[PDB]
Parts: sequence; C-alpha cells; structure tokens
Amino acid sequence: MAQAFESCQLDSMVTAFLVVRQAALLSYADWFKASFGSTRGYHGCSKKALVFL
Amino acid sequence: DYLLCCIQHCLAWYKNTVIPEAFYEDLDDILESITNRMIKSELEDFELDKSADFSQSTSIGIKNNISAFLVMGVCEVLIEYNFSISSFSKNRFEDILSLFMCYKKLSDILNEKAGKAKTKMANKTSDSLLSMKFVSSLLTALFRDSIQSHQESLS
Repeated sequence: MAQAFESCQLDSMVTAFLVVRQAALLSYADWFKASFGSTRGYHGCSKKALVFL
Repeated sequence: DYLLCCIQHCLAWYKNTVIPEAFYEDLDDILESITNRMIKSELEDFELDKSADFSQSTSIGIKNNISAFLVMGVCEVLIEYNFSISSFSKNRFEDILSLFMCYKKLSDILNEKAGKAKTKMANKTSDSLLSMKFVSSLLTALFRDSIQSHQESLS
C-alpha cells in the first residue's frame, strides 16, 4: 500500500484490497480504520492519491 | 535552473550554427513537453505557500525555498527557449506569459516572506540566467519593433 500510493499504482492497491477481503472471510473495516489513521490522511504527499483511491 | 540555461543556450547554438542528425529533436520535444506541463502546474504540485512557508527557521522551509528559486530559474530558461524556437508565434508567447505569471506569483509570495523578516538574503535579488545578448534582443523587440508580422503576437 505504501509503494502503491508513492507510485500512484492501482494494481498493487487492488491486490492488497482483495487479499484483506479474503483474510476477513470485520478485518476489512479494522484495516480500513488502520488506513484512516496516518495512512489515508496522506497516502501520497500530493492529495491526488485520494482522487486515485 | 543553471542546467536548463546551459541546455537552451547549447540548443540555440545547435540551431544557428551546427545544422548550417537524429538527436537534438529528442531534447526539443522533451523541452516542449516540459513547457506544456510546467504551464498547467500550479503550486500544490510543488506544495508551495500552503504546506511549507519556505521559512529560514526549519529544514523543510529551506528545502521548499531552494525549490522555489530552482522553479523561478526554470521558468526564465523556458521563456528563453519558447522565444528561441520560432519567428514570433502567438501560442509560444502565451506560454511565456504563463511561465512569467508563475514566476511573478512566486516572487510576490517570497517578497511577503522577505517582508516579515528583513532583506538580509541576497538570493531573490540573485542573478537571472537570461543572456545579456538575449535581453538586449528582447527589449529591442518589445519597445522599438513595429513589424506587423511580429506586432499581433508581441502586443
């Protein structure tokens, strides 16, 4: 996820997302609020990473 | 800034002298891409004025201040480049105006930040990179020149 938002790569994002979704089956929501804390505030230094997200 | 000044002087020398094969066109079209993207850049691409206030207290303010002076020099060198391509294209003069508006925005931002503290840095009254040859050319063209083929685009 760090690599993905530094490069603004969607492929690695999709991999990570589907992996946590399979790991869940509310671990998705746990990982999402973990993102929300000091990852999703600034995914990239530029706020276009949110727009890509 | 200083690299670009060398490149476009080199490239002007390459136009005027060397040609009177498949290499310089690489650098031309690189420069033309830099022109069009540097145009549609504005200030949150370079995280300027908002996130770092270019401060002579912190390291990150110093980073952004150094970055802003690099930008200002880049603007000026690409002004020289866009002027040097053609015989007085309208579109290239629009690019030059856009670059100068960027440069002048950065200058009036830095002036406020040299208006809070004193003018103890001689770094915003640092050199332009434009050749004196160039500016002589530019000022003859701006004021005295009234040739109708160039007038519409210089106006």
